Amino acid sequence: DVLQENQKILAASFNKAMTNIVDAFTGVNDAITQTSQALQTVATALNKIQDVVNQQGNSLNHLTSQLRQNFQAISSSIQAIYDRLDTI
Amino acid sequence: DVLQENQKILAASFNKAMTNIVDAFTGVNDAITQTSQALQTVATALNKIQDVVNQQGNSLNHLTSQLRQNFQAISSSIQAIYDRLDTI
Amino acid sequence: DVLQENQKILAASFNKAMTNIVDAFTGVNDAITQTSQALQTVATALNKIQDVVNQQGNSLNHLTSQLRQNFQAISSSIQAIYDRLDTI
Amino acid sequence: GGVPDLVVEQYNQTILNLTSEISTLENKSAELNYTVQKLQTLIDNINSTLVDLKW
Amino acid sequence: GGVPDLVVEQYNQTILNLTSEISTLENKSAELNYTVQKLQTLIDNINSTLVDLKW
Amino acid sequence: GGVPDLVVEQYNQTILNLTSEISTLENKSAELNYTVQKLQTLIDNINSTLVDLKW
Repeated sequence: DVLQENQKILAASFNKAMTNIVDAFTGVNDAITQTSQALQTVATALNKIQDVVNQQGNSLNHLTSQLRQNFQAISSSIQAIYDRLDTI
Repeated sequence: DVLQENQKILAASFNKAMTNIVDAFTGVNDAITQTSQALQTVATALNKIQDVVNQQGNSLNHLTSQLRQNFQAISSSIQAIYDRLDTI
Repeated sequence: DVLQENQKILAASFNKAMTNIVDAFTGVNDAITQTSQALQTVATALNKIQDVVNQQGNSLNHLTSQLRQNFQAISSSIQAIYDRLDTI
Repeated sequence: GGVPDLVVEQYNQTILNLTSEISTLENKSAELNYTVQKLQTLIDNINSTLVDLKW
Repeated sequence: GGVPDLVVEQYNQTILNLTSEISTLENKSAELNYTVQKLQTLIDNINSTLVDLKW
Repeated sequence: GGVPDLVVEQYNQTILNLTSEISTLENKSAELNYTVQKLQTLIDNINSTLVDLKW
């Protein structure tokens, strides 16, 4: 009987296919989980980078201000020195 | 009739399987879309980081140059002061 | 015969479904490969960022130390100048 | 000699702003996690379709 | 007293170079988007295979 | 005149530490690559199930 034999073949193929499709979707789902974790990891890294880079920007900004004030003080002090030397 | 009954079972299983496979591939496709968007987002972030970090590197480079010149000026000025003090 | 005809329909549908499922998993697998490569790329980028950002932090740290020492030297030198001016 | 010419140029700070990118990546991670949960049920559904036929 | 010893060391700037990584991520994002388009058609094809049998 | 008041404040260096994140991304990349290898075999298995029936 070709109908019974064909049905046997089709049932075996369907079950093998579904077993492998289940396994393949399970592997894909593991990949999606790994990707989700990786994206959280990248977000955390970006937050750390933003933090430290802007702290260093702040530090440069403040150092430039301190330096401008220190050099202005030096200029005034040396000006007074040269004025007194000119009086002497 | 076992052939008709088995065919009914196999057809119901095939249709349920395909419906769920369609839904699962649709969910996977949504995940791939989200990942594509995330990768563009990371590329944009890296471009911003590269920009700001190299600007801060440039700033440090230029500040070191300005400082070297300012301290050379101070050294020369103080040298002249000490020379005049030695003449006095 | 409805059994033979239904079997023909079911076999054609099964084969079309499996062909497209194979193609779809192949496309998903390409996407997973691309994502794996992208995650390696992000790891490399983070390593570069960590390197350069901490070098710039080191540079700022060391520049602040050099500056403190240079300004202390200037303070002492100018102190001696004003002491000699007061003696004169 | 004379007073030294001391110049320190004005610093113009560019801010690194990654807030939108960080939020986007957090949202994408959450979307993928939800999808994982939905896909587990779909996988179970497919697994339930295996046939146990007799002839 | 004397002239102060003032030293500022030479600065050696390391450049952060992410151009290759940025391009790579842009390309990967484009590849995934194209795959999404192809997969939609494949999903429709699978959906078309549902059988409507009568006995 | 007088001695200038020169002050340079203590610098407190925050270290950017991405070592855990880098390792995590390397591990995730390796996991996905292994999954790709396993999925290729599963795809071949599904492809082997096509039927060649005669009536």
